[PDB]
Amino acid sequence: MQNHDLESIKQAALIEYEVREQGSSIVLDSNISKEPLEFIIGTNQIIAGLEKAVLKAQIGEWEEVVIAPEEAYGVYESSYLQEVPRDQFEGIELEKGMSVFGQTEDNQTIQAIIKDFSATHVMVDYNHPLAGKTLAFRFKVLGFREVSEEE
Repeated sequence: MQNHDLESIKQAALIEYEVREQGSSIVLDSNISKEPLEFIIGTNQIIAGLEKAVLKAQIGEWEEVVIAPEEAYGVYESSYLQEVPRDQFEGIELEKGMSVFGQTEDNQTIQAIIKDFSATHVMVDYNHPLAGKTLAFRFKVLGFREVSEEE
């Protein structure tokens, strides 16, 4: 029960995006300086992290969505094994594929997943700074317009 037009007709939704690093002034790529990108309502050909963002962004409103490296292009993963002595675990039982914890000297405790375990040594998955990092995909919905196959 609404007195509005028949929204059944397809439209050209223009958007613009810029992929920058967090904190750093450098830029990786941009289309904003080049020219905008039109698509039809429903054709989310963009990255999956931005697909869940574009539905929440309104017309004329800037939005900034930080995405992980494994959630954009996946070139350099953050999953590496580390050999740890069972001396660190003498009072706490272990298994393949459990969430384990590790108290650092920095008065903190990281969380990780065990890949293999024996009575001699244990092999735990951790991250490393040689991997990728988080990036800021900024974008805006420029807006949708009706278009025709003539002009």
